[PDB]
Amino acid sequence: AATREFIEMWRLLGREVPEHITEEELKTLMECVSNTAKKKYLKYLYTKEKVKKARQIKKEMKAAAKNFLFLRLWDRNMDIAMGWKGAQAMQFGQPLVFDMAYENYMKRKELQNTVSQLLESEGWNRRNVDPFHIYFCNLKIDGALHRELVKRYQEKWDKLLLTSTEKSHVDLFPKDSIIYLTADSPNVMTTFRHDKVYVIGSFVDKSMQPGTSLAKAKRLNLATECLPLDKYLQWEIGNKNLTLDQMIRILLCLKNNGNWQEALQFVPKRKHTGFL
Amino acid sequence: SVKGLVAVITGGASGLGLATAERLVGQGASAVLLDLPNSGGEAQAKKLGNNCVFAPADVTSEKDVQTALALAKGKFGRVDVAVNCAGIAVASKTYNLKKGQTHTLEDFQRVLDVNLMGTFNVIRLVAGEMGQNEPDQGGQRGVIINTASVAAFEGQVGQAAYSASKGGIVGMTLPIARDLAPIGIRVMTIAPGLFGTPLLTSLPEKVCNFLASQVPFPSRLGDPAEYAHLVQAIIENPFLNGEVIRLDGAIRMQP
Amino acid sequence: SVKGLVAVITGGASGLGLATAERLVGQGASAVLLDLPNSGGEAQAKKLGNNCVFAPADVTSEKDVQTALALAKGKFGRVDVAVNCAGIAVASKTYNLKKGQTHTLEDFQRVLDVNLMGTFNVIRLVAGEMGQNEPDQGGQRGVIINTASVAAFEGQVGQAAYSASKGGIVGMTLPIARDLAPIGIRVMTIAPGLFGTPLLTSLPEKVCNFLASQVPFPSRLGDPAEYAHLVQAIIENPFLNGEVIRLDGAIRMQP
Amino acid sequence: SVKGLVAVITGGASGLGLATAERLVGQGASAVLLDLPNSGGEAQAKKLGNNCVFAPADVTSEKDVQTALALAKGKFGRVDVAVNCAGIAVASKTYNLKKGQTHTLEDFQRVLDVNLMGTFNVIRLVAGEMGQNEPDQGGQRGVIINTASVAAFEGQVGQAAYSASKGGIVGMTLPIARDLAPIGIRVMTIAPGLFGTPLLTSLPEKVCNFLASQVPFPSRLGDPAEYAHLVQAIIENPFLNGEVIRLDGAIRMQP
Amino acid sequence: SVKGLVAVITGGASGLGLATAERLVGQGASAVLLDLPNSGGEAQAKKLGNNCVFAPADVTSEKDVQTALALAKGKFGRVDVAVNCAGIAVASKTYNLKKGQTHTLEDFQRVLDVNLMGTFNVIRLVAGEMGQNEPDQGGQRGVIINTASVAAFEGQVGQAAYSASKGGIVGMTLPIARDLAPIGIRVMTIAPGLFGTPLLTSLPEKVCNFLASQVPFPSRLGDPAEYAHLVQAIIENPFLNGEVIRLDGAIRMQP
Amino acid sequence: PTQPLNSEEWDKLKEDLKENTGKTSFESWIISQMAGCHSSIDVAKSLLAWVAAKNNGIVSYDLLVKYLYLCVFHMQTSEVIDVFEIMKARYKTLEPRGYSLLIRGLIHSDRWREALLLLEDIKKVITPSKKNYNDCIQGALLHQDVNTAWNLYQELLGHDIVPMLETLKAFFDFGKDIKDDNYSNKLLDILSYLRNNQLYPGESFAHSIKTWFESVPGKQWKGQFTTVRKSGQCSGCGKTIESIQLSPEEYECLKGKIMRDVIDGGDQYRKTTPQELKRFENFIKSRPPFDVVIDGLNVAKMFPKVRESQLLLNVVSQLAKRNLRLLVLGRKHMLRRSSQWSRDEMEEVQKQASCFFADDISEDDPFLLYATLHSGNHCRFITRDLMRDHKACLPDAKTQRLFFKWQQGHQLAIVNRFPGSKLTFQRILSYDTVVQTTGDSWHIPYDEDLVERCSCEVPTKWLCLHQ
RNA sequence: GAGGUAAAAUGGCUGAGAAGCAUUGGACUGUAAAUCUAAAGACAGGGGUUAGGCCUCUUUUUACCA
Ligand SMILES: NC(=O)c1ccc[n+]([C@@H]2O[C@H](COP(=O)([O-])OP(=O)(O)OC[C@H]3O[C@@H](n4cnc5c(N)ncnc54)[C@H](O)[C@@H]3O)[C@@H](O)[C@H]2O)c1
Ligand SMILES: NC(=O)c1ccc[n+]([C@@H]2O[C@H](COP(=O)([O-])OP(=O)(O)OC[C@H]3O[C@@H](n4cnc5c(N)ncnc54)[C@H](O)[C@@H]3O)[C@@H](O)[C@H]2O)c1
Ligand SMILES: NC(=O)c1ccc[n+]([C@@H]2O[C@H](COP(=O)([O-])OP(=O)(O)OC[C@H]3O[C@@H](n4cnc5c(N)ncnc54)[C@H](O)[C@@H]3O)[C@@H](O)[C@H]2O)c1
Ligand SMILES: NC(=O)c1ccc[n+]([C@@H]2O[C@H](COP(=O)([O-])OP(=O)(O)OC[C@H]3O[C@@H](n4cnc5c(N)ncnc54)[C@H](O)[C@@H]3O)[C@@H](O)[C@H]2O)c1
Ligand SMILES: [Mg+2]
Ligand SMILES: [Zn+2]
Repeated sequence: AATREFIEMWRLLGREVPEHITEEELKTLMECVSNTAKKKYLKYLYTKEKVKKARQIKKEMKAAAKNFLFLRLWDRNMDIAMGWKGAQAMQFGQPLVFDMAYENYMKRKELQNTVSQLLESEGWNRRNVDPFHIYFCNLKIDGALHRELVKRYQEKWDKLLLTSTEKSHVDLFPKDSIIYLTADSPNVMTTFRHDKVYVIGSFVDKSMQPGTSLAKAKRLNLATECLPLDKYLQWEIGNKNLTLDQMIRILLCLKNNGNWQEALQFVPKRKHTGFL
Repeated sequence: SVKGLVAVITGGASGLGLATAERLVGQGASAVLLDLPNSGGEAQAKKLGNNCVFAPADVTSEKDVQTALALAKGKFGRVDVAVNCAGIAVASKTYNLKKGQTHTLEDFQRVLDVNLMGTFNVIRLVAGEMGQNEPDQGGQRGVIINTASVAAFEGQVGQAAYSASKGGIVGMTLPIARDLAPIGIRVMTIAPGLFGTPLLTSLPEKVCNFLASQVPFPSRLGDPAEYAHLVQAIIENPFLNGEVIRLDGAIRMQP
Repeated sequence: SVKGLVAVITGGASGLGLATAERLVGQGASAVLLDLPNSGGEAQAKKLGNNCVFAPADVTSEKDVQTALALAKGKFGRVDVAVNCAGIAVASKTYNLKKGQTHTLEDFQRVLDVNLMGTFNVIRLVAGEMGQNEPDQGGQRGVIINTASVAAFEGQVGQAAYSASKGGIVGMTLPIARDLAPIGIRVMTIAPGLFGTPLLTSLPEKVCNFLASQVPFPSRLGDPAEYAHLVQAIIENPFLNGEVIRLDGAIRMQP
Repeated sequence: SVKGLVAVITGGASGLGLATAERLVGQGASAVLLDLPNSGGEAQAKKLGNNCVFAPADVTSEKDVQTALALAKGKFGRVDVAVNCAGIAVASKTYNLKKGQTHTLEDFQRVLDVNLMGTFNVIRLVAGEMGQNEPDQGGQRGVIINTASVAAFEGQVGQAAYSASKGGIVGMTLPIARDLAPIGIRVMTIAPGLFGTPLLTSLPEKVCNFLASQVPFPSRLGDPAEYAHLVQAIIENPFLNGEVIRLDGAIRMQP
Repeated sequence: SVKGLVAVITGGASGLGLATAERLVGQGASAVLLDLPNSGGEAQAKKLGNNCVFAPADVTSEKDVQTALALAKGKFGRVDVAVNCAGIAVASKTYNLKKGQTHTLEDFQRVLDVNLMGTFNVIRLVAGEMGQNEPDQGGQRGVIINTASVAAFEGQVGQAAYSASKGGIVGMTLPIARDLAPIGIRVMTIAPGLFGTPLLTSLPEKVCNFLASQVPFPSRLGDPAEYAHLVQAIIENPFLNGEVIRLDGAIRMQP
Repeated sequence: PTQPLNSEEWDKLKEDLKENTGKTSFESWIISQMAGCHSSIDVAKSLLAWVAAKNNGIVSYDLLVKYLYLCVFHMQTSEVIDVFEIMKARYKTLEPRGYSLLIRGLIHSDRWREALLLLEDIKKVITPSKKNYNDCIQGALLHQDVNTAWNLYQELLGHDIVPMLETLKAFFDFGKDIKDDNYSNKLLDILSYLRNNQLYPGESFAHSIKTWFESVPGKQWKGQFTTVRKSGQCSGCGKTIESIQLSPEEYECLKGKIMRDVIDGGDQYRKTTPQELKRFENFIKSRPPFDVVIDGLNVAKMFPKVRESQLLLNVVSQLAKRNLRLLVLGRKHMLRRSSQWSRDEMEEVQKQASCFFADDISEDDPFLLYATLHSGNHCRFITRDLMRDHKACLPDAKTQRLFFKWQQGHQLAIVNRFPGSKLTFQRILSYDTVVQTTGDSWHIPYDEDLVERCSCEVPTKWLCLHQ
């Protein structure tokens, strides 16, 4: 009512606000504590609207604009082959853990972004020649991460060739085999060991309190390692923390007998100047 | 008809053997559940009725199988059918270059002894008691049905030993049929696909669901009652001899 | 059970097809004998009962099979089972060096057209018919059972064309089983050996007796009633699909 | 050794036939490329030198094959080897319930007529030609090598007719070997998997990469040069007869 | 080519293994006979020359095979091919009613061990040995070629144990190929028919002459040099993997 | 343009300047520049008339808001009223800049009670800025309505907003007219707020305070602009300014809120392991209080041209000669011999001092803070670190200001810039610069208008007021 | 294995100051599925702020002080 008129008067003045707003997101706006939070949420809605209408316009543009051996059924065949390899990985694949205990240290924005990165990481893993066997540890059934994952995967969640457990990776695997990957680790990863379970924190860190993964690894005595980014790259900008999908791609490249340069090809080019 | 016949089902306390025993005892036949003492054979035998008797035995052992056959003869006086549904499975790759792991020879030998040597032990010891039967009209004294697997034709990764044992059963099916044809015993083999039994408990549940979804039709795990139906059909068909039947729903396994 | 099922038996006037029709009708099903005008199927259809009708048709032609299937739909309203038992036999050597004689291309063409092409014609039109049936509790719409020969595997001198056609049937059994899996139709094959029908009996009687003696066990020619028994077994087992069953008594042919 | 022999390859102007002709002419054998007039057989024959000749012909036509064999006699005075590689492929689903679409009988018939019937026509006529050869030390007059596919064993959705043709060749491989054993001619069959020929190399890059990844090892499409290698190995081994060899790299075709 | 390759031939002192060793050493390769101390492989290794060495081993025992592979590595530094030709044969009927005789479990166990368990033991140790090789262009590390008679497919009266062992080898050929595909090892199997070796000539001579007359073409028994030819062909073909080749001259055995 | 234009003039100007206009429309761009350069309202009115004529009497909201800005900047109340009527007629609710400009313009007119309604209308979705409250308070004070002014001030403080010093200056400037005890006590409340929140009046605000105090009846205040002598005594009277040391209650709560927050912030594994906490705590309670608490790694790393142990030994010996009881925090890796570190010099350190070595992965600074605080007020610590991060991880702002005061009082920083020179520490003030009372006397720092400051250093001038 | 100061920060990757290439769930696709459909779009994270601008505190990165 009044709010939906303030937002229109801001739209008229050239402010970054959504053209159309709905009731649930109006409630979300009113749940923002301060003026700056309201401005940020409104800008987010505005850019969502821009991108949605741009892609819809592109949809309209696209709409306006013998002896064979195989029927063209290629996508289904690829999916089924990936499923066979995923089952084989479940049986004889190397474990790769994703710790889901950071749900307390994340607000909604970074929780949703974490879910997106998890989806992309799993997608990259499925396509590989020798997939890992993935674990989602400390994933609480009633948690927010579980809800978002069962909302993004939908009815594929129960058909996913990975282990989802509400227990800890210190209970599923031997304590001495676990290596916990974190950028704050004093120790560096010289080589990829094939007998070690690697634990990646499903955590987009946008808090100003650093070293949470290291605290988790210390509370339960575990080995820690970090990628040798500084040794192999001329870092210029950006934090050393990499997205989960980049981490899994690097680990997959290393797993399939890849050198460190080929593996680190997945580090963003904007963050480093070149290779050494 | 199976009415009045006596059947010796090895590994009859669980899964496919138990289903076959249930169907046969429901059709009026008598059943001997030859199985390990550790299994729940006693409870199943009591449940089935007075026509079912449990024999604690190890198919790998000559003395145990001889004692079980003696019990069957004493109780019912003869043996008419022998079902070999006793076996074990293992999941180990021949060699793993990344992990530097090699298949254990004891694992291979254990699987080969239980699956392949126990079947032959039962076959050879049961042919003796079948030979004592007077030929029926047509000259048939008994029927032997062995359980192979589809791993004998397309085995999976980490299924080398199991595939070897099942391929051995498939290979010896016909030579034994020719051996026993002079005296009138039919030797048959069944190669089931994926069936819902305790044997599949080792696999992860999601892997089992994927494999069930990969069966062309019906897209589900097999039902032991269906294996029992095929067993009865083989028992009642005089002209089925020395052949392997794939009860797998048209599934062809992939690596 | 087969009670209430509607079956279309190709070549059902005589031989294995007639035996299958007799058994299915006796068990409570309904039968359509799809056969040639001069086969004499009208008398057999009268003999079986009111539940058996005779459809004149030549499997080699679309129109005849379509008319027969329309007749079946009109008479009974559903098609649940199909049994391909029509075929012909030809004996001729590829080349006689002594006699300077070469196999005829017309013999190969006609044997291939009747055994292999007619089977596909019937399969595809009957699959179109079954696609209209409501799925059963198991999702099944029908069953197709082709007839092959052990010549598909161990053929004999003079059986180049017969072996070719039967091997084609055996080869195409699985592709079709995968094609029709989404619909819910099960496709199976039976490969009999030396059954007592006019096709075999047309050979020299001495050869008939010798072949009867060659069978390991039972040491006799097959009984079409046993073929019908196996056909019913395939019908009643949900989990048999895309497989070839050898109903031959453990016989393997010599050159 | 193949030095001095005369080979007749059907479909010799492209793919596997061209590779076989290339290898055999390189090793010193004379070659006749029996192929359609519209293909590029003349250019290939010119490239291969004076030891290679091109014969326009249709394997489905008896007169064309007879003229090609007469040309081979005129040019080289003898026929020692025959390689049947000429065939076509057709992909078409047996029945599509959602689309209400049925397989066309003309597609099935043309696939059969080219592959299976042309193979048999060439086999019989070339056997008649080889019969005129004086026996070699060891009693051999010639060798015939047919091409098949793994579709004959496991066929993918839409490969009913192609699977039927390949399975027919596989089925008739042994009967013809037994027929021609008195004459002294060996008959063998090769079952390629996925090969880098114009059938496959024309497909998109993504699907080519997928198919290459499907082969267990080597994880690539086959090279016709090593099909020619296998053909030469068959020619050089007197004791390979009436057998099917799978040159597929351990790939089992997915549903 | 095979020049510069290191081949470990089990049972290389006698028959097929010895022929393979001779051919490979004559083609420029190196050979490590792996046989029992009493076989007399020292003399044959001396006869071949300085590219052949002898290793006293019992394939049934892990330590002996490990020591033999260590000897091969020390002598030549590398293992490229492994030809598994060791085996024994037993002729005993499963059960004899007139004679009241039963197959002994000891004979079955001994044959099974030596043929199947020893073959698996050698395969699993040589796979670890070959894992050390640097892949060549194409990614190939090694080749393993097992021997498994045609008794795997059709076994004669009294070959129950031999048929079981060879069927086991044939059954596990493909699982092991899929297991070792990532490593880049090709696993192939040869299935010879009747060959002229001590094993064959042991049994009554006129029976052997009859059996030779039963081979369609060439009638004469197989020649081990031709087994060696086929082994070399398998070594030189990159795309032969996970297949069983019958080298028997088209003979199909009878009861 | 500098003079009102005709419609044809506007059109030809549009044709010429559409080249420069760029992305936005001509009229919006031209009025934007006019607002930027403060054009007279007649020119803008002419532009709006031309736009409306072209657009059938409809002038966009943005143009009308920028015109409102122009006619509020030039203190033209009549056009502000007219624009207010136009806004009310055409729109049912306005935008916060529109509301802000309307409030800023309406405080002057007679219709100044409507600006409060506009403020309430803003309050619906957003918290009004500090300037909206400032303008409403000034409008209420100009019309002799003090109850509403104090209500608005109290609402401002209720929304946790820091009032702009202009508003407090306004209260003090208007206070002269009134002679009431309640108003004087409220002004003293404003002074106490200044004291609590560490805010310093501006020079004009200082003069306003001085005048208000001097105008009080009965008690003849005397005001002076002075400075504080190094010994913590202002020149005006010689009285001693308040001490920089913390009050005992404040010191206790700061010990508590540092232990429970900076060290074991509910985890006890992030900074250090529980074993190290227990060990350090036992070690501290074993030794009697200390006089200095050195940070070994900070004082060793100062000069890169000297070995770390060498610098540590030099500093420790120079502090030892003074008879001070030392405490040398550090890390375990300091003990193990290296090129940088040598056992001889570390043994000299452990005979001259009393050391404590933590794990190489633990954080030293919190241990430094707690050792110093546990010792007592007399204790001091040697470090160049400013400890911004540890101050950040404190619950609220009051605790952070307490920490900053204590840090000023007790931190010693090495100003020395070469190893050879003698050890000298940056000066530590003995007194705190803050608005303060001594019964009657009032001492109030302030900032000089024509200077610049930093949050590091604190005002030098003072205002001394004696009853 | 510690600090001070100043510039920088795209959480799938490139950009522009727009946009392309990707990602997730569905579609048994007749060979441009080179598709069609839904899902996800916060330029480091918090507070403020101008007529238009941009400031401020934390975290991180880099380069200097050296
Ligand atoms: N999915 C399947 O179940 C499946 C698929 C293919 C083949 N098979 C074969 O079917 C047979 C039975 O399958 P199942 O599902 O019923 O198995 P199961 O694991 O349920 O059978 C358990 C039974 O086996 C008996 N047993 C095992 N080893 C024995 C031994 N050495 N001596 C005596 N008894 C022994 C146990 O006592 C117990 O009664 C096995 O040969 C199996 O390999 C089964
Ligand atoms: N010994 C055996 O009986 C034996 C062995 C192997 C395979 N088979 C196969 O079994 C099937 C049944 O043969 P059978 O034993 O009944 O022999 P049969 O000779 O009695 O079969 C004759 C039947 O085929 C029908 N028929 C032939 N050509 C036809 C056509 N073009 N259209 C329609 N009907 C046609 C006739 O009308 C008649 O009903 C055949 O496919 C046969 O090849 C039989
Ligand atoms: N990937 C493969 O190449 C593959 C896989 C399995 C089976 N096969 C079979 O291998 C054979 C050859 O494969 P290819 O890739 O070389 O094929 P291709 O398509 O490259 O062969 C083309 C040649 O076939 C000849 N040809 C076709 N039909 C003919 C006819 N009726 N009469 C005469 N000549 C005729 C043409 O004239 C031409 O020379 C075919 O039977 C094919 O189905 C090949
Ligand atoms: N006619 C044939 O020769 C024929 C036919 C089919 C299959 N085969 C198979 O071919 C292989 C070899 O045939 P062959 O004619 O050379 O047989 P053979 O009997 O001549 O082979 C004897 C060799 O086997 C070795 N050997 C046996 N057991 C051994 C063990 N446990 N450890 C090590 N060495 C052992 C002996 O030392 C000797 O070198 C066997 O697997 C056989 O079954 C042969
Ligand atoms: Mg610090
Ligand atoms: Zn004073």
